[PDB]
Amino acid sequence: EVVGGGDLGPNVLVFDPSTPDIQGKVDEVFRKQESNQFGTDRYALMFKPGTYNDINAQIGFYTSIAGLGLNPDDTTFNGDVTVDAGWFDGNATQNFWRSAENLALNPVNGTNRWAVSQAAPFRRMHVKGGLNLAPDGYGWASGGYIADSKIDGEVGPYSQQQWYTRDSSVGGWGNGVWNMTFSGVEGAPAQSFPEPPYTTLETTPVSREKPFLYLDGDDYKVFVPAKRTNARGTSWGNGTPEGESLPLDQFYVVKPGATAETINAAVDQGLHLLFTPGVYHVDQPIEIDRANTVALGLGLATIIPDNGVTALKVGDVDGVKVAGLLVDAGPVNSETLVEVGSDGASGDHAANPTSLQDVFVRIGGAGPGKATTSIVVNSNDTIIDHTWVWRADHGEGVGWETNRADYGVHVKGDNVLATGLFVEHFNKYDVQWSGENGKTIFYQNAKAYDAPDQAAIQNGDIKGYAAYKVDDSVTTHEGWGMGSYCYFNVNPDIRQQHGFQAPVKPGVKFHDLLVVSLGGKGQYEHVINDIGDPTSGDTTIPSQVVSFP
Ligand SMILES: OC[C@H]1O[C@@H](O[C@@H]2[C@@H](O)[C@H](O[C@@H]3[C@@H](O)[C@H](O[C@@H]4[C@@H](O)[C@H](O)O[C@H](CO)[C@H]4O)O[C@H](CO)[C@H]3O)O[C@H](CO)[C@H]2O)[C@H](O)[C@@H](O)[C@@H]1O
Repeated sequence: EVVGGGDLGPNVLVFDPSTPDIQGKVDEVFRKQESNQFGTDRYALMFKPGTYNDINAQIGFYTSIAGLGLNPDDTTFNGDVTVDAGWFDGNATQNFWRSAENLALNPVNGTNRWAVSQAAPFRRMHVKGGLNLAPDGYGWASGGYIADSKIDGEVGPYSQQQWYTRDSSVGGWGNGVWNMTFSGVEGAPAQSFPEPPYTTLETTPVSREKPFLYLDGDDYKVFVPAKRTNARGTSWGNGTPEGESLPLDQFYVVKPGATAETINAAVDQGLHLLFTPGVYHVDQPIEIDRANTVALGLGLATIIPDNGVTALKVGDVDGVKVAGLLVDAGPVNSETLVEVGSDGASGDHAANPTSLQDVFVRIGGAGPGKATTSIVVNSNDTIIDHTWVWRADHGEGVGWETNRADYGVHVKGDNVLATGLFVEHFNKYDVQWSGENGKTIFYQNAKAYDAPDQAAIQNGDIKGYAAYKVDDSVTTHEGWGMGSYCYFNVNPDIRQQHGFQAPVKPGVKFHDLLVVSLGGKGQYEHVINDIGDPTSGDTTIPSQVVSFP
C-alpha cells in the first residue's frame, strides 16, 4: 500500500550554483535557528554539485548541511561552513544538534571554524586549509566528532576539552586539553597520553561510513558505503568507494503526519526509510525487522514516543543502518527508548553488522521527559558510531525526579564496537557493559549535576554509580581514551567513588582513563574501581590512569 519516493518536503532546502541569493536564504534559516535550542523547527540544507562562491553558511540548531555529489569535492564552497558561539557569549558548550557532510571547503581566510560541542558530526568533508574547533575568543567547548574527512592544513582544537577523529587525514594537529583520541587518522599526533593527552590507534577495528543522499544526474539516490576492517584514512581519497546506490523510490519518504503503523508497513513491504526534517510522535515502536534496511534522517529528524512506548526496535537481522535521528523522550516514562535486537539474541552479525550512527537521545530539556534505559544493545557485532545519549541538565522539564533517567546505554551483545561514545547525566549507570569482547574507542561522560545528596546516589557499598561499568562476569573488554567529569552543583559536598568500574582480569583492559571535577563541584575518590588518585582543588586538573589493570 505504501508508495516509495516522492518530494522531500518544505524543510529540505535544495540549492544549485544558480539559485538566487543563496547567502540570504541560508542566513534566514540561521536567524531562526541560531538560539533555537529546544524548538521544533528542523532544516536540511542540500547543495547540488558545482562551485559556490562568496558563501558563509552559518549553522544553527537542528540544521544539517550537505553536498549532493558522490564525492566531497563534487560540491565545493569558496567560503565556509561555520559554527561559532556568538549567541551564548563565546561559550560553545550548548552548540548541539547540527551536522555537515560531503562538502569541500576553501575557507575565505584559510581556516574554517566548526566550534561545536556534542551531537555535531563533521563527516566526509574536505577542508582545503585549516580547521578551528574553538569559538572566537577561546571560550568553553565540549566536542566532538570528525570522520572520513580530509583536512589539508592543521586542526586546531585550542580550548576543546576532548575530541574523537577516525579514518581521516589531517595536515597537522595543534594541541590537546583532556582527551584527544584518534583511530585510523593519517597525520594524527603519536600516542603520548597523558602529555599531551593523545590516544592514538593506527586503525579502526571496523567502521562503515554513514549512508547519505546524493544526485546521480537528476536522480536522487542514497549511497550505502561498504564496511572497512582495520580502517585508516578516508574512504573516498582514491576514487570509487565501494558500496551500493539505492534509488529514492526504494525509500518510504517519511513526512510529519506519518504513523508508526504506516512506517512499519513500509519496512514490511521492503522499503527503506527516509525521515524528512521534522518531529514525529509515535504511539507504538517503529520496528525494523528486515535485513539491510536503511533508516536515514535529515535535518535532525526527531522521534518522540508517546504513552511510554519504545521509539525504535531493530529485530535480530543483519545490516540495518540507522543514521541521523534524534530520539526525544516523552513525559510518560518509557521502559526503553531504543532497542537493538531482542533480549537474549545470540546470533552473530559479523560480516554485515547493524549500526547506529549519529543517533542521539534526549531526556527532558524541551519539556519533561523520562525513560528508564535509553539504548539497549542486544545484537552481537553491532557498531555504535557516534551517539550522544543525554539526560538534560538544562532547559524546561529538568530535575532529579522531573526528568529522571536511570540508565543511559546497556550493551548486552558480544563483539559490540562503540566509536565516539558520548553519554551524560543519568541518575545511575550512564553505561553498563554486560556482553563479551566489547570495545570502546573514545568515551565522554559527565555525571548527573542534580544529585541532591550522597544517599541519593548510594550504589550498595559504592558512593555513586560508575559512568562506565563492565559487569564482573565479563572476561574480555577493551576501552581507549575515556573520561568522566563531575559537576555536582546542587550539592558540591558529594563524592563520586570512580568514573569506571570493571573486574580485574587479563582480558579486561583500559587505556588512557581520566576523571575531572569541574571547578571543585564534588570530587572523585578514584579513577577506576579504587585505583587512581582522587580529584582535588577547584582548578579542574584531571586525575589519570594510563593502563589498567
Ligand atoms: O552547558 C551545558 C553543558 O555543559 C557541559 O559541560 C560543561 C563543561 O563543558 C564545562 O567545562 C569547563 C571546561 O570546558 C573548561 O576547560 C578549560 C579550557 O576552556 C581551557 O582552554 O583550558 C583549561 C585547561 O588548561 C580547561 O580547564 O574548564 C572549566 C573550569 O575552568 C570547566 O568548567 O563546565 C561546565 C560547568 O561549569 C559544564 O556544564 C556538558 O557536557 C553538557 O552535557 C551540558 O549540556
